[PDB]
Amino acid sequence: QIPSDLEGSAYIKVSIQKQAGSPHWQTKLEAAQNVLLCKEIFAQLSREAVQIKSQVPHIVVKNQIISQPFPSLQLSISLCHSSNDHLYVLEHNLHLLIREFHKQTLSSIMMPHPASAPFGHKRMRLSGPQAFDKNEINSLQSSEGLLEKIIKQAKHIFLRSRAAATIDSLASRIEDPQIQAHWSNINDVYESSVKVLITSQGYEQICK
Amino acid sequence: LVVPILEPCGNSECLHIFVDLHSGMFQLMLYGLDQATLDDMEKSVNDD
Amino acid sequence: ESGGLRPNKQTFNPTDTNALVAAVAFGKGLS
Amino acid sequence: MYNCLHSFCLSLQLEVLHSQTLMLIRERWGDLVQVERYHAGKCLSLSVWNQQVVHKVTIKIDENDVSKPLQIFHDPPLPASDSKLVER
Amino acid sequence: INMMEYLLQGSVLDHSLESLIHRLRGLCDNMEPETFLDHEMVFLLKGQQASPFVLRARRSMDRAGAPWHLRYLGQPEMGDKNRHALVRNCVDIATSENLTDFLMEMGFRMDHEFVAKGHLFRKGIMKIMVYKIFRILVPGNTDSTEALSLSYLVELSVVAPAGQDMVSDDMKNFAEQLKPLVHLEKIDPKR
Amino acid sequence: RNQQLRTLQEECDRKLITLRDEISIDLYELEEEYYSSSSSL
Amino acid sequence: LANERLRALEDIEREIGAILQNAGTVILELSKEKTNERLLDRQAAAFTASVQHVEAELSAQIRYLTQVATGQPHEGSSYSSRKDCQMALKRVDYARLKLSDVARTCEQMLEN
Amino acid sequence: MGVTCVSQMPVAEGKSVQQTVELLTRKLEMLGAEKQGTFCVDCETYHTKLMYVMHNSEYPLSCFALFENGPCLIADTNFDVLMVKLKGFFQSAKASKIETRGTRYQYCDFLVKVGTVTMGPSARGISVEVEYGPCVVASDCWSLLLEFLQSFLGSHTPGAPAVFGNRHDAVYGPADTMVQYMELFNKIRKQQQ
Repeated sequence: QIPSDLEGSAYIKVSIQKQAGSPHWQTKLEAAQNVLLCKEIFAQLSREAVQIKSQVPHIVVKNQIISQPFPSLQLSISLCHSSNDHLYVLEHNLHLLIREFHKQTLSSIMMPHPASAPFGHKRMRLSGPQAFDKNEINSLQSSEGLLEKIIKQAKHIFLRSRAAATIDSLASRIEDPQIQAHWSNINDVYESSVKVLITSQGYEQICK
Repeated sequence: LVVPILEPCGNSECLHIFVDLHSGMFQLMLYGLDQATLDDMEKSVNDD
Repeated sequence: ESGGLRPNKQTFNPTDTNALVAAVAFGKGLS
Repeated sequence: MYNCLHSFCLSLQLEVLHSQTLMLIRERWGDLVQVERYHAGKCLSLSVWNQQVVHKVTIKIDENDVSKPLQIFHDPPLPASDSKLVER
Repeated sequence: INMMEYLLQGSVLDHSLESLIHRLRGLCDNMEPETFLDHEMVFLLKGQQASPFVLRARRSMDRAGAPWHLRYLGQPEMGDKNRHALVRNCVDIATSENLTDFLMEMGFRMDHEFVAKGHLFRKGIMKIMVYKIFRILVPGNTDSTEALSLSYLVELSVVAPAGQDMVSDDMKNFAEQLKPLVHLEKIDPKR
Repeated sequence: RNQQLRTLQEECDRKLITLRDEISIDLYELEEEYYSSSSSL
Repeated sequence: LANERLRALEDIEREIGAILQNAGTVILELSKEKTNERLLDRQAAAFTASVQHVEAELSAQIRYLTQVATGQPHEGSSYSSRKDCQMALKRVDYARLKLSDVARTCEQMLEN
Repeated sequence: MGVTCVSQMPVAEGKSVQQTVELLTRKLEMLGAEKQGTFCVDCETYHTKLMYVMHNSEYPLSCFALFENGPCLIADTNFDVLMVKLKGFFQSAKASKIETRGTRYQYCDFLVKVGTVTMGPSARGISVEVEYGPCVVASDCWSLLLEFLQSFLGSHTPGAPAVFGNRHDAVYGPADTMVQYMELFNKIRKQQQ
């Protein structure tokens, strides 16, 4: 018997817009657990959007978070509860971040690393013992929100896309000297790198 | 409110003044401005 | 028939707990 | 019959709105919106844009709401005439 | 504020270690056991006061870069019979390795050394440790030790502020509910 | 169940990474091509 | 756990057997010519033995539960590993989808 | 652990200890160094051989107990709580509590702290510490700090720490910093006049 409000199927939808099997019971149980997890995710997101101060404030109407990470784009993070343009990367990152926040309590680190202690943040314990600095190796010691991190990631993605498109146009429009780009294999959620080269058409060797 | 500082300018480099729908205070967003001057200006604006 | 004193497997020894606590306190048979 | 049914359904709407407001205060908004005055079957006052970081929104039921569920009343400010926004 | 540690101590024979661990994992928070080896040395100061201050220093031999822990546990505050727990003042300080030299130069004289091998489980605030005391064979030889007795030692402990006591009530209830497999009771250190 | 699922996930990940690797090598070849194409609209 | 399965099987079997025995005995009781004299006594003995056996088995099986019984509902779950694996599988599916789409575009290119 | 140097610069003149601190703040503004918060150091003394405890704000949760030439234990703040409580077998010494309180100025990867060892209620003296966080190796920055002090402080630039005097490639450590603080406190006390 599924608990009330966990019925149907729910999936969080994150979009960027340039405008404005086996056992039956298993399916029901997994769908209800996913609905509960998405509800917790969106509750944390809305609470961080409302009660935390940040630049370019955001709007939450009923179940949709509309933000302007850049002055010329819109990020929409809306929970979709069916009750019977999607970037799956951002949804996966939201799920993994919520699961990491959940594992923080069951974290093996915070569990009395030595013996007969106080069971808390063994890294911070070693930093306090080894006399760590005010901000350096302390300051906030991890104190951010799901919304902040997600917005940073979205901004990085947009910037990457922008640079890519710009170089592509440069490659298609300007053809006289040359243009080249070799994107790196490993990237990050807040960083990336390319290798631009401007050679000539025939003299590749000397024109380096 | 996107108010420009200088007449010849693009989308950026203009004061974007937003209002928090939940709180009502004025929040200014300049691209390259330091955060201390930013919060000082925010307080001076929210005062009057 | 009838029934006797048969607890299913006794795993607790009170004299052993007393000895262990005393050793933790006074280091008995530990030096 | 119409008067009794109308009074009953409007009172039921009044707290269906009061329950929604308290649910929003509990989970998402969190003191960003407050309840100034709530009279069961008379009015419900919601305050937004608090003085910390005032305005009220009253859901009255008065005499006969012949025209509609008593048109809502924004009591303190009496917002200016914005043709598109005041209608919504 | 001062930290009071509630301790309930009971024993398990090795032939029931398996079953005990099973039940413990099943009821305790969803974690794997931590398998902790700790070497503890007791130092006493023969002060003018008849009572000698006793400080215990524990080093993990199973982990690297884990700070030595200095713990002071004073006299029992047990009074009322409606708690069934040893309430003692607890001060726990993580310390650097030079701690040994510091204490011996400060006057503290080493007493006894016992290594402890066992598993650590936590249920909420409660932490259950099932360990075996190996009386070190040769104080220098941490490598060689003598198992003090066949039975392992089960300790349930909650170290919280003195004002808090609901957690100690929870500890007593949890020990009582572990009674069918084994018995944990407050045993006075005296004799 | 945990051991089984973990192993499955890890195997999947290894495969994925190697793929990432193979796809990246193909991408490098294409980036060395398309960019060097004469064309010149 | 096959032990519990075997126990249950034996239980059901014995119960059915004893019921059938009782039926036969009462049918022979109403019988005008109870030819099964010694046979009837043997049946009674068998039924009694069966009931005793059932009782003993049941008591032992009940203790089995008490040895693992604790009242505590047990916290420890596999939710962590399960969720992680589900996420991983979904990610691999997404990767497969993208690969297929790129392959389709390449096929289109070749088709001209 | 970044190589550090601490010296006492005479407030001197008729310039008031506090006015000399103001002149030092003017010199730090001239460098272009900007304040990065505040730092407070306090010490507890125990007649017994000799026990000294120094704690510095820059390191928030550590308390350092140094036994003269003997080893320094860097421990959690609870250490202060514990020593105070046990007290019976601890020498009460006197009101030797020496503290240096001053502004922290950060110039491109160098943190300079100028403070007045105020003894008890009355200020007397001045301690300057230049810390280079990038430089973890002692001697390599004994030279760098002598050069930097000659550059700003100018005259009255010191001769560098005893650990600096010791020739090792060993990493410097907050321990030596506490040692310097200790020697500084000792110097004002003996200085008297």
